[PDB]
Amino acid sequence: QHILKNPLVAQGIVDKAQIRPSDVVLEVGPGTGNLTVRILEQAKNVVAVEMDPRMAAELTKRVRGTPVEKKLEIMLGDFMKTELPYFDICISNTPYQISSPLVFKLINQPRPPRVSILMFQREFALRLLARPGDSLYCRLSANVQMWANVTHIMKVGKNNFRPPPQVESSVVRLEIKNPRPQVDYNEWDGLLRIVFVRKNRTISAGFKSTTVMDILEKNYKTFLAMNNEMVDDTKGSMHDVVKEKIDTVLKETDLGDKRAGKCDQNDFLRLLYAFHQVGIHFS
Amino acid sequence: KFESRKIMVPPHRMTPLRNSWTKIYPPLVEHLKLQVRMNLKTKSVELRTNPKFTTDPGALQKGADFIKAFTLGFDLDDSIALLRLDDLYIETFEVKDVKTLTGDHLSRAIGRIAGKDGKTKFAIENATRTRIVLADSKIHILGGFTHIRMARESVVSLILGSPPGKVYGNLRTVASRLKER
Amino acid sequence: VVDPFTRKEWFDIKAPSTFENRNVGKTLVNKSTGLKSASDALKGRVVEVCLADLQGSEDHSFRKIKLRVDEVQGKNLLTNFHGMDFTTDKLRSMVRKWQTLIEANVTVKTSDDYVLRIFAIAFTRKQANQVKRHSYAQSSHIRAIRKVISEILTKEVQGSTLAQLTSKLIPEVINKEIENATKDIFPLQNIHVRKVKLLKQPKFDVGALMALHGEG
Amino acid sequence: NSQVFGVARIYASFNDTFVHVTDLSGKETIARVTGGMKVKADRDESSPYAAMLAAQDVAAKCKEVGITAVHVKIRATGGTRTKTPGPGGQAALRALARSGLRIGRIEDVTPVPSDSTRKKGGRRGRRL
RNA sequence: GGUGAAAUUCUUGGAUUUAUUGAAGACUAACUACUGCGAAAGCAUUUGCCAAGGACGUUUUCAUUAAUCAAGAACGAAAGUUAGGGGAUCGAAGAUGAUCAGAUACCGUCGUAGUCUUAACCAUAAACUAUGCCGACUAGGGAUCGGGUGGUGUUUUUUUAAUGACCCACUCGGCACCUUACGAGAAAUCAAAGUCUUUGGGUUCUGGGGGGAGUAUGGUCGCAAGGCUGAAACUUAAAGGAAUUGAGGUUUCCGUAGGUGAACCUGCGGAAGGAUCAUUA
Repeated sequence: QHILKNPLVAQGIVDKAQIRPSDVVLEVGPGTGNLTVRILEQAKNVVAVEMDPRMAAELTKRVRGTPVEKKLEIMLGDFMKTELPYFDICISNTPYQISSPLVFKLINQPRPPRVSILMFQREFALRLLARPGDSLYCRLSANVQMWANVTHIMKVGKNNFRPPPQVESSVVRLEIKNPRPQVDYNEWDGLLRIVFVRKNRTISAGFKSTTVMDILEKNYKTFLAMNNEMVDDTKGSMHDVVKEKIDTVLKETDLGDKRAGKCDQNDFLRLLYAFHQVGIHFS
Repeated sequence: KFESRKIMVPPHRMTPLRNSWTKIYPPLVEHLKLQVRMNLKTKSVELRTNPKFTTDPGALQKGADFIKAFTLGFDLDDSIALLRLDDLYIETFEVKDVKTLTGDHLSRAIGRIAGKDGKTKFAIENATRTRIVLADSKIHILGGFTHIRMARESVVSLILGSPPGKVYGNLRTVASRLKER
Repeated sequence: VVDPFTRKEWFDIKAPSTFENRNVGKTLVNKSTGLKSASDALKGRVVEVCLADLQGSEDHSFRKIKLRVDEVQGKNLLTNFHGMDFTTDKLRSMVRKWQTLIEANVTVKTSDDYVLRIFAIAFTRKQANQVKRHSYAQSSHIRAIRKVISEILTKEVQGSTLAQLTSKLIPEVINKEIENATKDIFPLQNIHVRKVKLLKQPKFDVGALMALHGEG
Repeated sequence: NSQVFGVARIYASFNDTFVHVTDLSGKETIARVTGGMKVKADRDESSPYAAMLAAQDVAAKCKEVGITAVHVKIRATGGTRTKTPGPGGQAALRALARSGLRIGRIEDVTPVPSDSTRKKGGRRGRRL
C-alpha cells in the first residue's frame, strides 16, 4: 500500500489526460482521493471501482456537500471479475500486480476507450516503450504496438510517494487503435510466444523444439479435419513432412537467419501470412 | 525357541566399546535378561534369547536397537534412555542428500553444523531434546519423532547456507513454543 | 467377498544335491483351473535364501543364493542355481578407509552353454610391522593383481560346468587360489567372490535335472 | 520343526510406510497395509503410530493366513534420496517384534546407485 | 504423491508395492585422503592401441644454445549461438493449485530450450594461492608421494637364492602441515607478504579517491549474444576503504541466460571475502 503524496505531479497527470467536459471516465484505483475530485470537477460522470469498502465509504463521505456529489459512481469488487460500464477515457493508479493482464483487458473491450493515463513500473514502462532492435523489445512490446499506441509522459521519482518505495514509477499514455487491426488475436499471440520463447535465436532454430512441432501437427490435423482431406503417407508422424513445409516457408520469408528481437512488425506479419497460405495455424 | 541377532561393529568403534563393555553387559542381563557374546573373529556382537529367560521378544528388539544406536557413535546415557523408553528413534541422513556440497564447501557445512566448540549443535541439544552425532559426512539424530523432525528441519535449513543467527532465532522460537505444550 | 487365500494351495520348494540342507521352504500357488495351469506359472520364480540356512553353520551368513524354478511334479517343485550375492552390510563392513579396493569381473561360457559373469573383490592391508597408516598399492600392482584374478577365474570356470563350480564355491577354495597366486605381488587381505549371475542359458535338459535331483 | 517361512518388505518413505508380506519369492503377495489407510488426518500416515498400527494389523493377517516366520528386509525410498530407513520402518520392525512373530535374517535392501542421474532441487537444494 | 497446513495429478480398464525380463540415454557412489597428474581450464569402471610428460639414475652428448617478454599465436569452466544425432534424469521459459495475520515452515505436477555428442563459433568466471616468472641466501619438527643408495634387518617362496611388501638410515624433486620470530607488516598475518630510510639480481603487466561507468563516442573481432580498447561534463568532503578491540524478508557474491509487484525470481557452473564438536590414529 503506497500513497502518492506529491501535490505537483498530480495536476500534470490531470491535464495530460485530455478530458473534455463531456467524457465518461473510468478512474480505476482512486487511492486517497487527491486525483479523483478534479476529474469530478471537469467531467460530467466519473465511475470509480474500489476494492476496500472502508475506503469507498471514506470517498463517498468526502464528496458530501460538494456540487459534484451526484456525478460520482462507486463500484465494488475485484477489477478482473466485474463487468465494466460504458466509459470514454481511463485513468489507472492500481497496484502493479495487475499490470500485465489488464492492459490486454483494455484491448479486448468492445467499443474500446480513446485515451488512458496509466501509472506503471519503470521496467514495465520501458518494456512497453521498446522499439525493435533494442534490448527491451519483447512479446509484450510487439503486442502493445499491435493493439495500441504508447507514449511516455514524465518520470516519477521514488520520494514522491508515502512511503517512498525502492523503485521508480512512470506515467504512460495509451490509445486503442480505431479501428483495430484485422489480424486474428490468438494466432498472433501463439506466433509471438513461439518466436519469443528465446529472444536471441533465429526463427528457424526456434521451430526445432518438440512441443511446437507437436502443436503444429495437432493444428494441421484439425485443419484437415474441418477441411475434410485425407492425410497422405509419412515416414513417422506426418509433421516431419510438415518440417520441409516449414523449411520451404523459410525460403521466401528469408527469416531463417534473422532473429525475433531484431525484426520489425512487417516481417512478423509477412511470416504469419506465410503460414496462412500454406495452411499452418496456431489456434 | 532361541533367537539370534548379529550386529556388526566398525573397527574404529571397537576400542570405545571395550572401555564401555563392563558398563553394558551387566544391565543387559539384570534388567533385560538377554545373553550377549562378543565375537572378535567376525568383529560382531551376538544377541540371543532363550525361553528360559524373560518371555519378551521386544526385549531382544530393544537390545538390538540399543547396540545399533551405540555402534553408530552415540553416548552411553542416550542409549540407556533408548532402552528405558519406547519412543526414541534415529534419523540418519547425509549432507549431499540435501544439497550437493563438494570440497571445502562440505567441510564448511560440517563446521557450520558443529560451530565453535560444538555449541551451536549443543544449542539444538538444548532446544529439541534430541541427540545429534556427526559422522565424517553422515549425521544421526536420536529422540522423539516430532523432536527428530524439528531437529532435522533445523539442521537441514542450516546446511543450505543459512547463518547461525537465523537458526538461533528459530531455536529460541521453537523452545518457547515447545515448552508450553 | 472372494477370499482367494482359502482358494490357494501350498507347495514345497527344495534345493539341489550340492547343498546339505536341500529343503528350502514353502510357497503358495492358486488352483490350476481352466485356461490357466499351475506348472507354467512356476517356471519364472527366483527364490533367495541365505547360505547359512542351506549349510547349517553361521560362517556363510553373508552370502545369499538366488535359485530359479525348473520342474514341478507331485506337490514337489525342483529348482536350479541362478546366482550368488553378498549381503550389503558385509560390503559396508569390508570397505573401510586407508586401503585400496580392487575389483574384477570376467564373463565366461562354461563347458555347457551357461554364459556367466563373475565378480571378485580384494583389499589391501599392513603386514603387522608397519608404522605407515594407509598402505595403498601402486597402479601397476593393481593391474597385475586384476590380471591374475581374471585369469584364475576364467581358468576355474571355463573348464567345468556349474555343478562342480558351485561345489567349489561352497568351500571358497577360489579365495585360497587367488591368495596363493598373488602372495608375491602384494599381501592382499580379504578376498571374496562377491557376485555371480546367469547371463545365457541352454535348453531345459530335464535329464541333467533328474541327475542332480532325485533325493529324499 | 514345522515352520512356514515368508518374507516382509518394509518400504519407509518420507510420507508413508508400506509393509508387504509375501512367500519366499516375491510372487503371490499376502497382505499390504499402509499408514494412509489406518489414520485419517493427512499428516500422521508417516507417524510411527500409524506404522505400528499397520504392522499389528498385517501381523494379525499373517498369523491368520498361516505363515509364522518372516525374513524381513527394510528399505527407504532409495535412489538419489536418503537411502536409509526412517523412524516408520524402525517402528514397524519393533511392532512386528511385539507381535511375537518369528524374525530372522535382518538385512536392508535400499537401492544404492553408482553415481546415477541428478536429484531434485537444482543446485540450491530443497528449501526444507 | 506432496508440503507448515492443502490442492492439481494417477487410481476397482488395478494407482502405489511385490516378482521376472527388456530398452533408452546419462553418471562413475563406497574405496576418496589437508593423496596424485596437467600450462591453466580440468581429470576417477575394465582392457587394448597411439603419441606425450615430470622426477630419479648416468665417469652419455653438444658448449651458452639462456631468463622475461610489445607484435603475433595455441588452449581456455559453465552459460550462449548455426546445423546433424538420439533425447533417460534434471530442468531457465511456459501451462496450471491455493494464497491460510505467519510463510517464520514462499511450495506442487507436467514440461520447451538446455543438459550428452559431431562439425563450426564465442572467449568470459570469486578463471582465487584474491600472492607474475626466473636465480640465490636465511629456522626447528613430524608425516606423505615418485626415483635412487646402504642394512651377514623382517616376511611370503618351499628352501629361505632375485623380486614383491614392511622396517631403519640418507638423498633428489613435489603436495601440503605444526611451532617460533633472525626479520616484515597498519593489522589480520607471512619461511615469504623476509634478506629496505642502513633503501639496486634480471624482466613483463598493472594502479595513482568514490559515484558518473566499464557508461558515451570512435576503432577492431564476433552470425548474434557480446568481447578488447576506453572518456568527459556534473557531484561528495561528518566522501571511499583495510584490520582489530572497546509491516515483511534476512547467507554474501561472480561469469552467463531467461522472466517481471515492491529493482526481484529461477536454470548451469564457480568462490568463502562463512563458526570442526564427539571417537580413533
